[PDB]
Amino acid sequence: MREIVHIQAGQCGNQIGAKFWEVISDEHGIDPSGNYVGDSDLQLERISVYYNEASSHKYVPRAILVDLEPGTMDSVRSGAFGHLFRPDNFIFGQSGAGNNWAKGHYTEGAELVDSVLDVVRKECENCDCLQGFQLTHSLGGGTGSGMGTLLISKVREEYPDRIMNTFSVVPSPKVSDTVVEPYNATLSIHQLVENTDETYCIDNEALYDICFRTLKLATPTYGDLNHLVSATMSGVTTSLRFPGQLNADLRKLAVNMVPFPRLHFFMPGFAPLTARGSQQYRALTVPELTQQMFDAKNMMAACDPRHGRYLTVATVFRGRMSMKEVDEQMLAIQSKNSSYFVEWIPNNVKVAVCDIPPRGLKMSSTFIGNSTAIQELFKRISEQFTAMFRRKAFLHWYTGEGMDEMEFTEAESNMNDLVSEYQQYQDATA
Amino acid sequence: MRECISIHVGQAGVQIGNACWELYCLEHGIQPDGQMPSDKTIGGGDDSFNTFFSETGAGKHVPRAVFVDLEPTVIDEVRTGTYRQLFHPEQLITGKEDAANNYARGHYTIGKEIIDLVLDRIRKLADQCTGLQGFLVFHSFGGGTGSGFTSLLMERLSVDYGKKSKLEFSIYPAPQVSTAVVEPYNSILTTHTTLEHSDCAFMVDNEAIYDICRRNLDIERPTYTNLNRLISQIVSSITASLRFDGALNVDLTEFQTNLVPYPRIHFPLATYAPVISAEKAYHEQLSVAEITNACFEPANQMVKCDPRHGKYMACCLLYRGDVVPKDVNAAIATIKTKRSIQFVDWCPTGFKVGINYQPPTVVPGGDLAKVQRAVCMLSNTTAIAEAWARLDHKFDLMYAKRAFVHWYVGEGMEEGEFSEAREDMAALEKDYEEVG
Ligand SMILES: COc1ccc(C[C@@H]2NC(=O)/C=C\C[C@@H]([C@H](C)[C@H]3O[C@@H]3c3ccccc3)OC(=O)[C@H](CC(C)C)OC(=O)C(C)(C)CNC2=O)cc1Cl
Ligand SMILES: Nc1nc2c(ncn2[C@@H]2O[C@H](COP(=O)(O)OP(=O)(O)OP(=O)(O)O)[C@@H](O)[C@H]2O)c(=O)[nH]1
Ligand SMILES: Nc1nc2c(ncn2[C@@H]2O[C@H](COP(=O)(O)OP(=O)(O)O)[C@@H](O)[C@H]2O)c(=O)[nH]1
Repeated sequence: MREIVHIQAGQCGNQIGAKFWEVISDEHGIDPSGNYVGDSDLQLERISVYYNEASSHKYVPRAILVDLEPGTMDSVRSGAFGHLFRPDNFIFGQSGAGNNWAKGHYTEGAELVDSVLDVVRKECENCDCLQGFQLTHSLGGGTGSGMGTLLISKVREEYPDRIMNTFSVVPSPKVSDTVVEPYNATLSIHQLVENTDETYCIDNEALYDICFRTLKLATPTYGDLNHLVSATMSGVTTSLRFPGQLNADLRKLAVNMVPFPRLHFFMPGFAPLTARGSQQYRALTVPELTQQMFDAKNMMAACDPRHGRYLTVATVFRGRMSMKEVDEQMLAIQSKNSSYFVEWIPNNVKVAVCDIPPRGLKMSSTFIGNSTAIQELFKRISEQFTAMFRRKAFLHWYTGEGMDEMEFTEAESNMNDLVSEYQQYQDATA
Repeated sequence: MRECISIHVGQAGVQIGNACWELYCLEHGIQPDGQMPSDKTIGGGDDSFNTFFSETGAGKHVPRAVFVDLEPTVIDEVRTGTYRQLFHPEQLITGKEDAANNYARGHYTIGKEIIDLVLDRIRKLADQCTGLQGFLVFHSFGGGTGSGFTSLLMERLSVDYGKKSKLEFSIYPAPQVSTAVVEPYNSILTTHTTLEHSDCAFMVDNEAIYDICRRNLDIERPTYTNLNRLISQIVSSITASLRFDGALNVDLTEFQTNLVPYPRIHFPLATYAPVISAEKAYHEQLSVAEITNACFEPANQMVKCDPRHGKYMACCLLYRGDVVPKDVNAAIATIKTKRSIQFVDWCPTGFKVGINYQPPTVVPGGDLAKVQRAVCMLSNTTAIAEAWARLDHKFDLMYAKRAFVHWYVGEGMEEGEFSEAREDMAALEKDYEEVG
């Protein structure tokens, strides 16, 4: 395919995406020194998707990391595989990016959008053709939500043709020090719905819930959850990274997946839930993967899909596997759950098969759905926002920073209309 | 790397500043001849004590503060007190005639002819600064100089510097040491014209300080050296956060963020616990759990109001010496006994703690003695409406029959100002009462 440009925002983005780069780089078998270790061509069939050659025809990841809190550069260059990146895009701010919008959205950051467009165009010059973008960020704080929406709009202006994809992390009361989050989340998704092509709801509420109620870890840190999300988003990327029969692409994924012109929020899931292990593992086999793919406590959104409907479905299986067996159980799952799925698009539950095992697990898969259950998450966020908003709170910060009340009101109008749209498409008929 | 400027207005303000600056000397080991052996005597600083002392090439550590008085009766005393050599050649402000308990005289007649000099002094001091956070002004609601001139100063500052914040320390004057009867008009007329240019203001009630000194200090005659010393100790304890070194609550901006939800609600209430009686050598020992247990008692707060009737916003804390955060967590668990505690539904809760690894400093030859641990809870309660209601009762009584009104009208004020300020304070107390 054509090349992909990766964009990384804020502390959360930098950490999550650095771990993701590590995960796939191990998967594609590339050394920290850029040395080559892979033992087959099937590893480098789609290495050009991300990695670019060096002067020594040494493959280098192509990504950009953005933030304003200048303490992140050393965090980048202190990870295990951190020094992997080109010493040209470690461009950051110098005076902090306190979690206030219109500071990174209007006040500043808008002064460095020239810098970020300069760097992204500079490294897409070496890109023979452009496929799309990978913005990783979270919905809280300026560097993060505000910069992410600003970047999305800017590149949408400059590149109206290609695709625009992003990963969303929604901060939650369960693990959050600050409290100015719901304002950030709603102000973000308002830009996000109307300005991107597809987005992944990598939630924290469901993440914490499952990690504490089954994985039962004492202190969910930026280490554990970083590992979880890096693994899952690697699993999502595999389908493009691998050659598959369901030989899907970003534009193809949009066309196949996108049901409405404003409902492009996915629910990345993973069947074999995995903590920080040492040995190979305790063994898992096919029917276990079948069951745990679509359980109630394995996704990344605190919702039970049996209370809703799927617009579409998608999966990407891993490891040496019986394709006929897989098709048999999938046919049964689409047979024994007739009401579970929408009647608007038959032949929606698509399936693919991959070969390279995950670097640590034998037989796994990667669930990338598109449900009508996401209304629960959006309703949650909007309700907490308006609870913080019915009486003013810190809102003087925003108003004195540049917004007005009308922008907040219209953001809520847009979100509640979106929830109405999801409700409507969730209660269709024949 | 972040400068700070303070300023003293009025007799109460200048006396408090006198009582505070020598405490500030003591804390860092600064002495009227001190040199703080770890410095180069040429700007040796940029630590958290640089925010006040802009030390010169003479190794002097001159401060950043000026004192205001409409008629020299206390500013002279600091000019010829103890730390005489500690101030510049006539950097201070001296007048010729006080506002004499008349808000109007300082707000329209006298100060409106002296203010420009004060602003020139403030600007000239600020020029030597590089990274000023904001101002910390000391005044009182009692007289007309420390009140009318303060409100006028607020207007002038907000005109010339609106971006920067400016924390406030105020006194809610009490009948006990009442040196007038026209205080309530000044108080309403100052709180009404303070909001639009205020950001966060602390009131310390001379009723409360008087009660504390008479009860738990074994003093029956609280001069302006006893209550003054106690308030200086409280102020030093509260500002120690920015003063000594880095922890919770570094900056005035951070004060606002973690304290004030709603710009019409920005009067935080400060509580204390260690009230060491006197030179009494031996009573018993002390525990950190004990002092944090005591910091909830209504008798031990800087302003009289019983908070078992209302809800808190953000109950910060500070500590001196003997770190033990597990004991602090136990303290939170204990105070969770929900007998007299509350929080507000909308926003979650945080008991942010910052530790100073220096034992609290004490007045050497004063009514106290050195201890090892200290703590001060700045609970932004909703109960702070008691003071406003109490003062509103008296203002309404006096305005019933238009008493004393001429002494304000005949000086450059209109009759409608009183009514509109009363209505505005009514709106303010409504804004407190509705939260819940
Ligand atoms: C009702 O009173 C309350 C008071 C406090 C609390 C919890 C209290 N609150 C907050 O400030 C949370 C969001 C308000 C934003 C506001 C809305 C954004 O514009 C900010 C801004 C940033 C920089 C410059 C100018 C403006 O501020 C902050 O995030 C700042 C970060 C900066 C100052 C380092 O502080 C923190 O992040 C803290 C203090 C470490 C996070 N923690 C808390 O325990 C709860 C209640 Cl209910
Ligand atoms: N220093 C100090 N002042 C106090 C105390 N209690 C009350 N005051 C106030 O001290 C004030 C005297 O200073 P101002 O208010 O400026 O008096 P003024 O008449 O405006 O002008 P000056 O007397 O020249 O200062 C009165 O308003 C009292 O309410 C206390 O314990 N210490
Ligand atoms: N660093 C980090 N933050 C996360 C993660 N998952 C959720 N978050 C939340 O994302 C928010 C961090 O926002 P951030 O990007 O730091 O805003 P910034 O201060 O403007 O950079 C916090 O609410 C975190 O709780 C994670 O894996 N890593």
